[PDB]
Amino acid sequence: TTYPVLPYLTNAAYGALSACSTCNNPELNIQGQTFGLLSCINMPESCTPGWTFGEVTQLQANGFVVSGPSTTSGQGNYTSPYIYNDVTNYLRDEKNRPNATFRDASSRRLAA
Amino acid sequence: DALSDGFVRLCIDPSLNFFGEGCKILVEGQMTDDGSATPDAVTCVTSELDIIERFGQGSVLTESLRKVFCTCKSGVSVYALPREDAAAGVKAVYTLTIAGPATTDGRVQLYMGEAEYAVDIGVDAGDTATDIAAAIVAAISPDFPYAATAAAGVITLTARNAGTIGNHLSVIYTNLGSCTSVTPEGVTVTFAQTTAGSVNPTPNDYATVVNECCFAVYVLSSDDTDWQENLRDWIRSAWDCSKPQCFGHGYVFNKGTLGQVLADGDNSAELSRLALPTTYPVLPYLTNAAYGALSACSTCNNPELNIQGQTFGLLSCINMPESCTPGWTFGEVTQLQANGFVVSGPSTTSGQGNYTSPYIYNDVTNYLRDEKNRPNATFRDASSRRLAAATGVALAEFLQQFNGLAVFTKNTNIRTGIIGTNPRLMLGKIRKWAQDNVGTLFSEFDNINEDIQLLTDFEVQPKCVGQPGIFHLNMRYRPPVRGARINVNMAPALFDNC
Amino acid sequence: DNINEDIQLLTDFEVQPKCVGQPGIFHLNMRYRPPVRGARINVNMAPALFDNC
Amino acid sequence: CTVDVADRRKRFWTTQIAACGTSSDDCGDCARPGLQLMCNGQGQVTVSTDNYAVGLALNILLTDASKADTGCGWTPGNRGGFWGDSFRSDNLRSGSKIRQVPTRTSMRETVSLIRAYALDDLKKLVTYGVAKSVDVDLTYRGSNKIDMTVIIQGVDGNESRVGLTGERISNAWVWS
Amino acid sequence: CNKQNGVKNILITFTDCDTQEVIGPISHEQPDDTLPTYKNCAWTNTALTNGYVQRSASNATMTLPVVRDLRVPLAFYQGCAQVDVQVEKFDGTVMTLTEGAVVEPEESDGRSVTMNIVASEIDELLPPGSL
Repeated sequence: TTYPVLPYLTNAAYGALSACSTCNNPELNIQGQTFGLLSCINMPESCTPGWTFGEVTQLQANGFVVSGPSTTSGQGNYTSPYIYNDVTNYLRDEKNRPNATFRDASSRRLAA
Repeated sequence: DALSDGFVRLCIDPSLNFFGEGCKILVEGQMTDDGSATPDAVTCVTSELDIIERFGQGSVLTESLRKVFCTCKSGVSVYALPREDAAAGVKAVYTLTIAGPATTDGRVQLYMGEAEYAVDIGVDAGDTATDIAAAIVAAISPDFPYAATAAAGVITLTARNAGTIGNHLSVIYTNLGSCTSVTPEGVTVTFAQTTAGSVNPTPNDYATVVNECCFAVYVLSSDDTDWQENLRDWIRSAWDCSKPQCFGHGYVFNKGTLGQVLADGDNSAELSRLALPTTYPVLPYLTNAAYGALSACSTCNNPELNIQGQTFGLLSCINMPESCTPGWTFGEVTQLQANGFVVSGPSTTSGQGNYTSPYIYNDVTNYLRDEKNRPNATFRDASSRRLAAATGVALAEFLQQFNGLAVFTKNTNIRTGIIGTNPRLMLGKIRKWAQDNVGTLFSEFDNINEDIQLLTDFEVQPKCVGQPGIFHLNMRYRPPVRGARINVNMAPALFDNC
Repeated sequence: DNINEDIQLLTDFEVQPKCVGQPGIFHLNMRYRPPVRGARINVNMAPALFDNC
Repeated sequence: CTVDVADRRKRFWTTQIAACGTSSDDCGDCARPGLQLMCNGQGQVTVSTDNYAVGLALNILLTDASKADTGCGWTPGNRGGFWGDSFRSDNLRSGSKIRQVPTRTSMRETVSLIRAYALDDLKKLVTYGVAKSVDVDLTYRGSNKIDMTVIIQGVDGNESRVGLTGERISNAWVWS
Repeated sequence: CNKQNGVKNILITFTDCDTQEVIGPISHEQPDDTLPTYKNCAWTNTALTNGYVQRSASNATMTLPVVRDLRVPLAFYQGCAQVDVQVEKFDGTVMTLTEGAVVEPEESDGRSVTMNIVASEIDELLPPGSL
């Protein structure tokens, strides 16, 4: 709720990254400090990181992409956000059963 | 610049302090109402020139900060957490009675708190006690944590902060009842302690103030055991297995007689109690903050350095006059060493009077028993804790090359051209990293064959419950050992024979 | 930057549509950068009063 | 008498980082150093005199030294340096030469060259007797970006340690 | 099985010298039946007289005959790049070696290379159970 950056900016940055780094390599997940780094988005530093870890794992469970900071440097300067768990919103299968065949997006690009 | 000549173009970073910003130290304490800082909110302190206007003049925190700055000028960035005074706090009041009139000239010297707040005035013959007291109050340092007033030769020192932190001044070192070569003949003093301490702030809100903002050294400038237990609970939560860690360590003190000190301690493995005798000259939070800041700013990149000894564990910003009795008697010193209590003693043997400087022995944590009540010594040394943190960060940073790497279990036959690996190869690489850091992070080993285990999730969880890609790295290590225990058996031999 | 995909030499027989190319004609695509000069150093000067060898 | 323990030596004006404020140019934010004016209660401004060692390091890095003799020559007015070096007695030059690197391909070699030049120029801090172990940590290759954090190791104004290998810096009164 | 003397896996990680780009760990395959050979002890002895020994200093050595990967330049297998090697035999032993240095290059037709790698120390894994 207290996200500083305008939402559509980080959404479009994530979308472009995932399209300019995977289309020739449809196996790597947009994830981690090196790959899933949204360098064009800059947030101010802060110690209270929006989603508390409980909310973080709760969202990871219900097929949602979560984003955090990448430096948490107290109060010195801007920091770029960073995504965890490049997944899709595929909780349960078509019948009703839970399964993770289409959980992460790289499985989707790989199936295609 | 356009007027420039060459092509190499330097762009100086806006400001200095770069090499710090990785050693944050949080100093916590009370502040007066003069200050302009918002209470109950961590805020950094850059320099020493603006602590009086931010945290009030002569407060408790305004001097903890001063000792943290005096200890080491650079290398760390300090963050003050001011705490407002309690609602029903009653300031502790001391009375100091002076009796004259003087008959011969001389100097009057007093030592309240530490050496920075010492006072020294000149006294002529025929002066009345009222004039002596007026001069004393006119020369008392304004930063002294006691508002001083005078009336008819009686001086009243009222604690600037309401709470039990006003009851730790009971040993003033005068110059008036002796034969020193400067001695107003006919002047005597008396120490009174008329009023007493009060109720203390018990915030317990660390989660909201600082939650994911990791620090390195927490310093507490209060003696209320419940506040220390809240700080211990915070630092212990910071070392959990649930959320990603913000490793830290806290520095508190515990002043009183031997039984009281042994009673204030527990198995808190995250803190470092500082046992102080009943008659300590220095105000306790001052030496506590000096030790905390020295520990915080010498062990930034050297996490194995033990802060104990006359060189590495000296508190240079503290100056005490010696005493008849050595505070803690040797028996009590050993009793305190045993129950994980830090002890500080004077460095030089200088004799009564004769300023000195305390240093620290046994830089140890208050950890003596383990889980399931089985005694240990793993986290006794305060360096073992810092090395545990550093080992964790370094191992987790090394293991990053396996992120997204193709893993081949159940066939362990990576084809020609694939960039994969299998658990045996990962275990080999990790085991080499481990026996590579022997001497900087670990001791030699005991049996590296079964100390380090790498299992795949498919063989830990019950059948058809594991997930692909998950692993399990179980490691068992010992921090680098130091010293020995040689046993001499000296024996002469008059007879000879070769 | 990557000389493997910077220099391309294709034949006219595989650029034009089918039954449109001519024998002998080539197509050389090169992407280059003139020599770079200077740097952009970022100084981060900071003193250190404490000492721990 | 006993009061003595405080040197009567004072410090003159010192150049300071970001004294004149940053200068955004869409590539980043520079510092634009200069002289800091400290105000008083009643008018009466005064130049600041803090951070002496960093002041010398800025005076050294941000001033061009003499160029090397080439067959091409230099314009009479472009050959760098300071004429005031004709009068000093320590037999040295004034300034640095980081901006005189013979640029070349394979930016790793350029990084090593700039390291050598910066370290040779900053050693004058130790030679003057103001620091003891100045050192640089120039490490990057990027496209052209480079980070060059500098550490200026100092002392205090009272010899508090006995039995050192070296010899107290000659100007430990600036506090380094 | 665990009764077959032979090499099962060969992982090589190349580090470019002038760009520090890490490549790998690519698997690899043998050109013929000759196996890679090892030597771990750093100090090497030499006989002196009636029963004594003169001790010299040396490197942890490895000889690796491998088939060049068509995606990696040939010069990477001849001393123009840093290498990290990891060989796993069929009986469970795993020899890892990091920060190697191809010490003696030799002409190769373009397919089969014989790398002579020297390092500070070689690590050995010794199938479960060992004295």
